[PDB]
Amino acid sequence: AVKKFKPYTPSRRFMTVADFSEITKTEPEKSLVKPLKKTGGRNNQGRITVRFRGGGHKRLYRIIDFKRWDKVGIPAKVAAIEYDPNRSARIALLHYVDGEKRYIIAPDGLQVGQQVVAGPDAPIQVGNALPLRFIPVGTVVHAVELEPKKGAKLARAAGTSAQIQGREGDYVILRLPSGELRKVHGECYATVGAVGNADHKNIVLGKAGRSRWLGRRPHVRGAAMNPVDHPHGGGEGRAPRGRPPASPWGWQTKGLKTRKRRKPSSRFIIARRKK
Amino acid sequence: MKRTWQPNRRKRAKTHGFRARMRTPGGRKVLKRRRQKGRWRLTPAVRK
RNA sequence: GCGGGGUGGAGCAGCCUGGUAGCUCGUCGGGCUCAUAACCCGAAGGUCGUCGGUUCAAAUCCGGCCCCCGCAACCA
RNA sequence: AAAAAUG
RNA sequence: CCGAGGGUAGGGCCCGUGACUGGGGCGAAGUCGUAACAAGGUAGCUGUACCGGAAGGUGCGGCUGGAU
RNA sequence: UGGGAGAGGGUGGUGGAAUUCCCGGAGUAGCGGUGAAAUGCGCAGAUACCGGGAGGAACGCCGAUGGCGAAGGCAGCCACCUGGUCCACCCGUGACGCUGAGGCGCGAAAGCGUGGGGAGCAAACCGGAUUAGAUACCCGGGUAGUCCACGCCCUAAACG
RNA sequence: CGAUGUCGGCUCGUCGCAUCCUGGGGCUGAAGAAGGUCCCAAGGGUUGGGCUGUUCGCCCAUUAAAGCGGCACGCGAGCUG
RNA sequence: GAAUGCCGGCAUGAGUAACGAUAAAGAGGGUGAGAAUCCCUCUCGCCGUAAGCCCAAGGGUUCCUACGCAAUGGUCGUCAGCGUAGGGUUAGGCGGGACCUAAGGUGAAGCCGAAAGGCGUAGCCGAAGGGCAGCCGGUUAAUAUUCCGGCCCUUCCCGCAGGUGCGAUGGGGGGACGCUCUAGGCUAGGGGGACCGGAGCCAUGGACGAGCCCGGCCAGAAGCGCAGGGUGGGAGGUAGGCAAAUCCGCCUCCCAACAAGCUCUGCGUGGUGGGGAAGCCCGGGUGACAACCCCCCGAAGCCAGGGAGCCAAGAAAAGCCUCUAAGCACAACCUGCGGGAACCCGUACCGCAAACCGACACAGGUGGGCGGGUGCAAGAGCACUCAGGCGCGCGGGAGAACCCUCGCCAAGGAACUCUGCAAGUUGGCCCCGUAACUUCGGGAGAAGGGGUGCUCCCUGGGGUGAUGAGCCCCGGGGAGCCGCAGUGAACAGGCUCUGGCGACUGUUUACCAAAAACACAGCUCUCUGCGAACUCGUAAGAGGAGGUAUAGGGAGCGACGCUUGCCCGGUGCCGGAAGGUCAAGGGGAGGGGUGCAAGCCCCGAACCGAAGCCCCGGUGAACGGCGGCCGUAACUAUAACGGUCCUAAGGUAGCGAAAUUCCUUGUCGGGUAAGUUCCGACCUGCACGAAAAGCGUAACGACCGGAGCGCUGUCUCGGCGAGGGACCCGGUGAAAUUGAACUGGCCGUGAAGAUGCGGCCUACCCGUGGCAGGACGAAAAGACCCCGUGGAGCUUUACUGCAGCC
RNA sequence: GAGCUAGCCCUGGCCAGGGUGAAGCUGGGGUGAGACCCAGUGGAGGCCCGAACCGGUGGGGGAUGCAAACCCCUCGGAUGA
RNA sequence: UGGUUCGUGGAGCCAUGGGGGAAUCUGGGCGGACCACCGCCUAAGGCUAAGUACUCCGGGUGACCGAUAGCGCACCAGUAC
Ligand SMILES: [Mg+2]
Ligand SMILES: [Mg+2]
Ligand SMILES: [Mg+2]
Ligand SMILES: [Mg+2]
Ligand SMILES: [Mg+2]
Ligand SMILES: [Mg+2]
Ligand SMILES: [Mg+2]
Ligand SMILES: [Mg+2]
Ligand SMILES: [Mg+2]
Ligand SMILES: [Mg+2]
Ligand SMILES: [Mg+2]
Ligand SMILES: [Mg+2]
Ligand SMILES: [Mg+2]
Ligand SMILES: [Mg+2]
Ligand SMILES: [Mg+2]
Ligand SMILES: [Mg+2]
Ligand SMILES: [Mg+2]
Ligand SMILES: [Mg+2]
Ligand SMILES: [Mg+2]
Ligand SMILES: [Mg+2]
Ligand SMILES: [Mg+2]
Ligand SMILES: [Mg+2]
Ligand SMILES: [Mg+2]
Ligand SMILES: [Mg+2]
Ligand SMILES: [Mg+2]
Ligand SMILES: [Mg+2]
Ligand SMILES: [Mg+2]
Ligand SMILES: [Mg+2]
Ligand SMILES: [Mg+2]
Ligand SMILES: [Mg+2]
Ligand SMILES: [Mg+2]
Ligand SMILES: [Mg+2]
Ligand SMILES: [Mg+2]
Ligand SMILES: [Mg+2]
Ligand SMILES: [Mg+2]
Ligand SMILES: [Mg+2]
Ligand SMILES: [Mg+2]
Ligand SMILES: [Mg+2]
Ligand SMILES: [Mg+2]
Ligand SMILES: [Mg+2]
Ligand SMILES: [Mg+2]
Ligand SMILES: [Mg+2]
Ligand SMILES: [Mg+2]
Ligand SMILES: [Mg+2]
Ligand SMILES: [Mg+2]
Ligand SMILES: [Mg+2]
Ligand SMILES: [Mg+2]
Ligand SMILES: [Mg+2]
Ligand SMILES: [Mg+2]
Ligand SMILES: [Mg+2]
Ligand SMILES: [Mg+2]
Ligand SMILES: [Mg+2]
Ligand SMILES: [Mg+2]
Ligand SMILES: [Mg+2]
Ligand SMILES: [Mg+2]
Ligand SMILES: [Mg+2]
Ligand SMILES: [Mg+2]
Ligand SMILES: [Mg+2]
Ligand SMILES: [Mg+2]
Ligand SMILES: [Mg+2]
Ligand SMILES: [Mg+2]
Ligand SMILES: [Mg+2]
Ligand SMILES: [Mg+2]
Ligand SMILES: [Mg+2]
Ligand SMILES: [Mg+2]
Ligand SMILES: [Mg+2]
Ligand SMILES: [Mg+2]
Ligand SMILES: [Mg+2]
Ligand SMILES: [Mg+2]
Ligand SMILES: [Mg+2]
Ligand SMILES: [Mg+2]
Ligand SMILES: [Mg+2]
Ligand SMILES: [Mg+2]
Ligand SMILES: [Mg+2]
Ligand SMILES: [Mg+2]
Ligand SMILES: [Mg+2]
Ligand SMILES: [Mg+2]
Ligand SMILES: [Mg+2]
Ligand SMILES: [Mg+2]
Ligand SMILES: [Mg+2]
Ligand SMILES: [Mg+2]
Ligand SMILES: [Mg+2]
Ligand SMILES: [Mg+2]
Ligand SMILES: [Mg+2]
Ligand SMILES: [Mg+2]
Ligand SMILES: [Mg+2]
Ligand SMILES: [Mg+2]
Ligand SMILES: [Mg+2]
Ligand SMILES: [Mg+2]
Ligand SMILES: [Mg+2]
Ligand SMILES: [Mg+2]
Ligand SMILES: [Mg+2]
Ligand SMILES: [Mg+2]
Ligand SMILES: [Mg+2]
Ligand SMILES: [Mg+2]
Ligand SMILES: [Mg+2]
Ligand SMILES: [Mg+2]
Ligand SMILES: [Mg+2]
Ligand SMILES: [Mg+2]
Ligand SMILES: [Mg+2]
Ligand SMILES: [Mg+2]
Ligand SMILES: [Mg+2]
Ligand SMILES: [Mg+2]
Ligand SMILES: [Mg+2]
Ligand SMILES: [Mg+2]
Ligand SMILES: [Mg+2]
Ligand SMILES: [Mg+2]
Ligand SMILES: [Mg+2]
Ligand SMILES: [Mg+2]
Ligand SMILES: [Mg+2]
Ligand SMILES: [Mg+2]
Ligand SMILES: [Mg+2]
Ligand SMILES: [Mg+2]
Ligand SMILES: [Mg+2]
Ligand SMILES: [Mg+2]
Ligand SMILES: [Mg+2]
Ligand SMILES: [Mg+2]
Ligand SMILES: [Mg+2]
Ligand SMILES: [Mg+2]
Ligand SMILES: [Mg+2]
Ligand SMILES: [Mg+2]
Ligand SMILES: [Mg+2]
Ligand SMILES: [Mg+2]
Ligand SMILES: [Mg+2]
Ligand SMILES: [Mg+2]
Ligand SMILES: [Mg+2]
Ligand SMILES: [Mg+2]
Ligand SMILES: [Mg+2]
Ligand SMILES: [Mg+2]
Ligand SMILES: [Mg+2]
Ligand SMILES: [Mg+2]
Ligand SMILES: [Mg+2]
Ligand SMILES: [Mg+2]
Ligand SMILES: [Mg+2]
Ligand SMILES: [Mg+2]
Ligand SMILES: [Mg+2]
Ligand SMILES: [Mg+2]
Ligand SMILES: [Mg+2]
Ligand SMILES: [Mg+2]
Ligand SMILES: [Mg+2]
Ligand SMILES: [Mg+2]
Ligand SMILES: [Mg+2]
Ligand SMILES: [Mg+2]
Ligand SMILES: [Mg+2]
Ligand SMILES: [Mg+2]
Ligand SMILES: [Mg+2]
Ligand SMILES: [Mg+2]
Ligand SMILES: [Mg+2]
Ligand SMILES: [Mg+2]
Ligand SMILES: [Mg+2]
Ligand SMILES: [Mg+2]
Ligand SMILES: [Mg+2]
Ligand SMILES: [Mg+2]
Ligand SMILES: [Mg+2]
Ligand SMILES: [Mg+2]
Ligand SMILES: [Mg+2]
Ligand SMILES: [Mg+2]
Ligand SMILES: [Mg+2]
Ligand SMILES: [Mg+2]
Ligand SMILES: [Mg+2]
Ligand SMILES: [Mg+2]
Ligand SMILES: [Mg+2]
Ligand SMILES: [Mg+2]
Ligand SMILES: [Mg+2]
Ligand SMILES: [Mg+2]
Ligand SMILES: [Mg+2]
Ligand SMILES: [Mg+2]
Ligand SMILES: [Mg+2]
Ligand SMILES: [Mg+2]
Ligand SMILES: [Mg+2]
Ligand SMILES: [Mg+2]
Ligand SMILES: [Mg+2]
Ligand SMILES: [Mg+2]
Ligand SMILES: [Mg+2]
Ligand SMILES: [Mg+2]
Ligand SMILES: [Mg+2]
Ligand SMILES: [Mg+2]
Ligand SMILES: [Mg+2]
Ligand SMILES: [Mg+2]
Ligand SMILES: [Mg+2]
Ligand SMILES: [Mg+2]
Ligand SMILES: [Mg+2]
Ligand SMILES: [Mg+2]
Ligand SMILES: [Mg+2]
Ligand SMILES: [Mg+2]
Ligand SMILES: [Mg+2]
Ligand SMILES: [Mg+2]
Ligand SMILES: [Mg+2]
Ligand SMILES: [Mg+2]
Ligand SMILES: [Mg+2]
Ligand SMILES: [Mg+2]
Ligand SMILES: [Mg+2]
Ligand SMILES: [Mg+2]
Ligand SMILES: [Mg+2]
Ligand SMILES: [Mg+2]
Repeated sequence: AVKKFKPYTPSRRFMTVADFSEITKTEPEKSLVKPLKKTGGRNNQGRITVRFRGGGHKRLYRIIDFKRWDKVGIPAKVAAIEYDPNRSARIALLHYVDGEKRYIIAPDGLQVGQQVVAGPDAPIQVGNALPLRFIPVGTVVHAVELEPKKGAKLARAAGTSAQIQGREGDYVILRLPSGELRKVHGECYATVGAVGNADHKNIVLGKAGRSRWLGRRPHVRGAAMNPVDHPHGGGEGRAPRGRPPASPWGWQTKGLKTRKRRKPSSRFIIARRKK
Repeated sequence: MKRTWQPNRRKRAKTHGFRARMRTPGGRKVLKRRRQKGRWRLTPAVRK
């Protein structure tokens, strides 16, 4: 339900922002937050490893529970749904009957004040998390442990989800948001349903400002630089690439497969990503 | 206009200071070179 | 200044490796039609831009001249 | 289950 | 004070006009094709859409004002 | 008031047949196609036949000169929400009606916007044949579209 | 080439005669007026705009005429750029 | 004797330029050997969101006093930031440390690396962040929130009394936070007062006045009051907060809920203590028993952790509180009272500058706070001015040219010129009114007009208060007065029409380019399933990311609208268990060396053998590419058609003498009296063209063209005037350059442009102010050009390598 | 050697005054219900005018300068990248 | 792969990162591929003075310098700057 703006300023013409409908709580839980260290694309060496990042608004990291087998069979009420600046998805506050409170990523259609629980015997209901082998085939699921007891690694982005296409031995077969077909071990926990805020991709930024607010510094094309800086650079006037389009380090950027060939995970990949 | 030298007593003593010197094999050699030359001051002075 | 070309009426192979000029259309004569085209059967026409040389022999190899395209003519 | 223009 | 009117400024409508351009109308006998009237030799038409030297061809859907 | 019929509409769910693709087995010199061919496909193992999988679309027989709606239009099956309409009884209100310039809404197909989806078919396109030519009719491929959601476009041989 | 600043314009001029004007003539297919061609002559004069960086040139409006060239394509230790 | 040689010295220019802002000076009186420059007084000018005052950084005795003037000061010098000597910086409460943490750094554990060393959880360091107890007044030549005076406050130790399960580096709470707007109530600060206190004053026509002028406060414990912040209370259950736990969290019940209460601030009052002017008299004394009150304006500051709204979603740790564990309950903690203790370092001075950064007493640069009054709509804007601080460390004359900066101008009004460069015009507020086109906001302050001062009368409402007066804040109508002109000075847009480019605000070549370049949202391709891909690193380790395909890297295009055609032959990438090729290695037909020999040793064919390559296909929002000649229509002209050679395929839409058009000022039209530019068209596009995007587009632009109005010294075409220089005298006194000089013109000659040679002419010796033709004038061993088997940056299907990858 | 310059991280500070008036909200109208319209309140914005502050467009002066990048007039952004 | 004069050369010997991996004297290495003969020497543990190298320091001596020379410094120098 994205909102628009009258074009009273030429940047505000196309700008769009999220409705914030589902958000019930304006401030996070103090006990579950810790400071997010802003890297600026620079590692411990101090060198820039990822270009053109930094300068965004300040953020406090909100701890998420990606391992709901932590608290098996202990139900919890959906206390509230809050906004997390650290990821695309909204998050939901859980007040366990155990008293302990935790954040989990907010799936679509999760309504405040409803029981959620984790365990092999948990009812198939939006928000409950089960090991894959005990989840009916074909259901929508997210927050999938890639391997057992290593934390949810898949389907965490806004609106994403994974489907179940069948079982084979200990493993179950998932359709990942990329379309890839991946054998995942049955004991891997996962949260049923799809991730909330599915209108995230329709947010039109509007102006360069919101690129900076999010911490994404300006990205300067290659053909605008010089020979010393980039392969495409140089040339009198404007000029095409005159060579296979290549990254600043030389490896071509037009359909060059980079995944390591002999990677052992190849055995567990059924079908390369779609489209 | 703003020139090159904008003195700072903390920066000076942490950058060219004696304890800064001893921490790097180069800086150690810096002192060893100056002592052999016989300079009266092995490190820029500052009052703190 | 450098490069390529000129051959039946048109457009092109043959020139590189000398001896024999070929392909499509067109033109002509004759067939089908009421008649035209289409289609079928036959036929005619080129001394190879020009001149000179080499050679037993020049469209063909080598020189000069004419013309037709094409490229270059930069540092000041 | 229709090869083929025009005067 | 009002005031014919004169001056300055900005608008409204109408008419004439213009390099050029758009199709259109007619003009005894030009050029190229043959789409329609016979099942016109691919049934025709139509709304729309894309394409084509041109009439028109094709796609989705519709009418019979289509023959056998 | 009491009952009947119907592809009338909207949401959710669901079944089998077939096509295409992927994997497995088995098998070998062609398959495909046309008026007849050729492009295409096939020893790098196709077609034909078996088993398994994924996915989209459309609902065979019933089925009709049939039924429903104001029109455009609507067809597998299950449920839920809901409009229109006919018969019966003669109960109730007592002319409360008919048409309807504007106005508002619905409105096949194609088309458009943003996302989704994409098997089959298929404008534009490429190629093969026919031909004087063939930017066609026919064959081989093939993208938008056709499909879902929301929002536009509102045209017609929307015709009885 | 251990530097001779390179177009054009402005400013300031000065010189040459193969004279555009004015002055003095010969001839004329010179009736007059007005021209045509050559000869003598450099004292003075030789306009203002449009376009273009322009020189040059074209065009508008005049004019007795709207001359051609030299002086490092005069002149940047004078300027513009 | 030369090397634009090296070091040093002294000349030349030259008594010439300059003396570092045009804010400005004059006189008198001291002192002194000497005075425009030192001191005192009066007069004058300049800043006053400073050029004033207070902090921080930096500087390091420059502060105060006395005695001095050789040098430092752009002159002088008695003076000074200079020289000599003496003196000067006082803290439990200000700042920092004995507290805490952030980036980052260091780093028991642990990991890595030939060595050196590189990482790294905890821990530790790390501050202008958090936490923390002092305000006013006096006093010194110089220090003060530091000494002193008054009134307050903190911690530590010991002792006592009261209360309680005391106890921590362990649990929890709190600390604890963004941006924009903002209520209420105070304070700072400000304005007026016929009220209060005051030394005086009556001028020159008037005024003994409700006159003039000065001043009318500061801090302050408990208590009190006003204004706010914060926090619900009890009981039960508990499996969570890595032990425990009454605490916290979670559930259930009970009472309370804009409250109240309890708690914390802010302000007012408050015992009391200080301050307290003009003027006059010689920093002090009086003024003075000083007075110390009322009204209004009023914050961005305080209450504060207030309130609402919003997307980008907004530090950590300690102090503080609570919970309990060992331990221990003779204790220990908390509260109160009493007595005792309370350490280190900084305090001077400058501090928008003469003491800092700029080689200088340099027109530049330097973070935070206060920054008064009146008027102009407001304001930190402009002008004037208080407190306070200065006239910028050479002057005095003269009144030429010329330059700077500024003012005015007849008639003409872009004729100037590459261009209206520059300078004019316009200018603030109120009101009327306002076009195409558009993405409906805009364009728009479009354009274009009118009003604007002062006085008398009448009159609406608001704030404060009380509802009124007073003071204050917004207006309305009428009647009049003066001037050339009423935002009467200063600050304060010229406008319009039409093109190219780019969507837009933005960014850059610090120091000649601010653009049409970059960036930007937005589109497409493409890579990556997680120990991701990519990057940095030898590695360990990081970033990516405590992210997970609605995410992340890479590439091009660059809002939005309408669109993006054809070619996969070559190159790139992607796909393809066949075949071909293929190194090590396996294999060992078969030969060789040698030994008498068992043996030892070497060569060695077919065949088995990965990637890669060949080969088959795919692929354009991947690199790229998108034809020639010839004929033909009932005038001509041109070809809708046709013929033909070739290519992987032959440029579609749209545009087009363009930021691209050579021939070119193509041709026609517009505009102009005249238009190589500009605008509209035509199309034979030398050589546009569809994501190095194609065509357009409202708005935007210190971008770049063309036009018009308005106004002008731009120009015809110059003139006058002002000030700072230039000139003269006194003081101080450089420079690059320079073979030496006694350095004229012409006509020739000469290495081909002569003061220097020949001939001829002219010309007494030496300067001062000016002008720039020459000395091939100065400056820089030409940067264009070639030369060197000179160098460097960059490119690829140049050569050979290396990382990396297979 | 990052005390100049460039980028980022941590923690603080700064931006007078005025103008325009998005969404939302309340009221009214409207319809079967809605969309929607009107006035009020509201105070959004890489919005407008313009000091500080950050810049450095055009012109002039300066050129052994006050200055190895300054001065004057003018000009851009100034709640945001 | 390194070392040696030895740059793959007929390339041993010494040393060694990888692989495979003996024997204890009838064992084992070398004499420049390799074979036989003939000789030499006993690897995979360690220590060892003197002879040799240098001159901050002390002295002696110069067909060494004599204040631009001689160390950068004869002097309050690695100072002033
Ligand atoms: Mg939401
Ligand atoms: Mg680090
Ligand atoms: Mg480091
Ligand atoms: Mg980010
Ligand atoms: Mg670099
Ligand atoms: Mg490169
Ligand atoms: Mg390039
Ligand atoms: Mg370039
Ligand atoms: Mg180019
Ligand atoms: Mg790679
Ligand atoms: Mg795996
Ligand atoms: Mg600055
Ligand atoms: Mg310096
Ligand atoms: Mg600084
Ligand atoms: Mg410091
Ligand atoms: Mg360091
Ligand atoms: Mg010493
Ligand atoms: Mg021919
Ligand atoms: Mg040939
Ligand atoms: Mg023949
Ligand atoms: Mg014939
Ligand atoms: Mg011959
Ligand atoms: Mg022959
Ligand atoms: Mg060149
Ligand atoms: Mg015909
Ligand atoms: Mg009138
Ligand atoms: Mg009138
Ligand atoms: Mg027909
Ligand atoms: Mg077609
Ligand atoms: Mg019916
Ligand atoms: Mg009745
Ligand atoms: Mg009706
Ligand atoms: Mg449709
Ligand atoms: Mg669509
Ligand atoms: Mg098909
Ligand atoms: Mg429709
Ligand atoms: Mg010279
Ligand atoms: Mg010279
Ligand atoms: Mg003569
Ligand atoms: Mg003569
Ligand atoms: Mg004459
Ligand atoms: Mg006559
Ligand atoms: Mg006559
Ligand atoms: Mg004359
Ligand atoms: Mg003359
Ligand atoms: Mg003109
Ligand atoms: Mg010309
Ligand atoms: Mg005459
Ligand atoms: Mg010449
Ligand atoms: Mg010339
Ligand atoms: Mg010249
Ligand atoms: Mg010059
Ligand atoms: Mg000269
Ligand atoms: Mg120029
Ligand atoms: Mg210029
Ligand atoms: Mg002298
Ligand atoms: Mg002189
Ligand atoms: Mg002079
Ligand atoms: Mg002078
Ligand atoms: Mg001045
Ligand atoms: Mg005096
Ligand atoms: Mg001062
Ligand atoms: Mg002093
Ligand atoms: Mg004295
Ligand atoms: Mg002195
Ligand atoms: Mg002196
Ligand atoms: Mg004290
Ligand atoms: Mg400490
Ligand atoms: Mg610490
Ligand atoms: Mg260690
Ligand atoms: Mg370290
Ligand atoms: Mg602090
Ligand atoms: Mg303190
Ligand atoms: Mg005090
Ligand atoms: Mg003092
Ligand atoms: Mg005291
Ligand atoms: Mg306790
Ligand atoms: Mg208030
Ligand atoms: Mg006031
Ligand atoms: Mg008295
Ligand atoms: Mg009197
Ligand atoms: Mg309670
Ligand atoms: Mg518990
Ligand atoms: Mg516990
Ligand atoms: Mg008080
Ligand atoms: Mg009190
Ligand atoms: Mg007294
Ligand atoms: Mg506050
Ligand atoms: Mg709070
Ligand atoms: Mg708040
Ligand atoms: Mg409150
Ligand atoms: Mg916000
Ligand atoms: Mg927050
Ligand atoms: Mg700590
Ligand atoms: Mg015990
Ligand atoms: Mg002090
Ligand atoms: Mg300041
Ligand atoms: Mg001073
Ligand atoms: Mg100084
Ligand atoms: Mg001075
Ligand atoms: Mg200064
Ligand atoms: Mg400043
Ligand atoms: Mg202020
Ligand atoms: Mg103020
Ligand atoms: Mg003021
Ligand atoms: Mg006034
Ligand atoms: Mg004002
Ligand atoms: Mg001012
Ligand atoms: Mg005039
Ligand atoms: Mg006049
Ligand atoms: Mg005029
Ligand atoms: Mg004009
Ligand atoms: Mg002119
Ligand atoms: Mg110009
Ligand atoms: Mg101007
Ligand atoms: Mg108009
Ligand atoms: Mg408007
Ligand atoms: Mg405009
Ligand atoms: Mg106006
Ligand atoms: Mg007056
Ligand atoms: Mg008040
Ligand atoms: Mg009142
Ligand atoms: Mg009068
Ligand atoms: Mg003004
Ligand atoms: Mg203005
Ligand atoms: Mg105008
Ligand atoms: Mg721009
Ligand atoms: Mg801009
Ligand atoms: Mg620059
Ligand atoms: Mg530079
Ligand atoms: Mg500039
Ligand atoms: Mg690496
Ligand atoms: Mg990592
Ligand atoms: Mg991406
Ligand atoms: Mg671009
Ligand atoms: Mg573009
Ligand atoms: Mg394309
Ligand atoms: Mg290819
Ligand atoms: Mg291919
Ligand atoms: Mg082998
Ligand atoms: Mg072998
Ligand atoms: Mg292979
Ligand atoms: Mg190509
Ligand atoms: Mg003809
Ligand atoms: Mg097209
Ligand atoms: Mg085409
Ligand atoms: Mg033209
Ligand atoms: Mg005309
Ligand atoms: Mg131009
Ligand atoms: Mg044009
Ligand atoms: Mg033409
Ligand atoms: Mg182009
Ligand atoms: Mg392209
Ligand atoms: Mg365009
Ligand atoms: Mg448009
Ligand atoms: Mg435009
Ligand atoms: Mg213009
Ligand atoms: Mg112009
Ligand atoms: Mg003038
Ligand atoms: Mg004067
Ligand atoms: Mg003489
Ligand atoms: Mg001569
Ligand atoms: Mg002589
Ligand atoms: Mg001269
Ligand atoms: Mg001069
Ligand atoms: Mg040279
Ligand atoms: Mg250069
Ligand atoms: Mg820095
Ligand atoms: Mg306002
Ligand atoms: Mg306004
Ligand atoms: Mg609201
Ligand atoms: Mg308001
Ligand atoms: Mg703005
Ligand atoms: Mg305004
Ligand atoms: Mg502004
Ligand atoms: Mg301020
Ligand atoms: Mg800048
Ligand atoms: Mg400037
Ligand atoms: Mg200048
Ligand atoms: Mg300069
Ligand atoms: Mg400004
Ligand atoms: Mg910001
Ligand atoms: Mg070797
Ligand atoms: Mg032996
Ligand atoms: Mg042996
Ligand atoms: Mg041996
Ligand atoms: Mg041994
Ligand atoms: Mg030894
Ligand atoms: Mg001697
Ligand atoms: Mg001697
Ligand atoms: Mg001597
Ligand atoms: Mg010496
Ligand atoms: Mg010595
Ligand atoms: Mg000594
Ligand atoms: Mg010594």
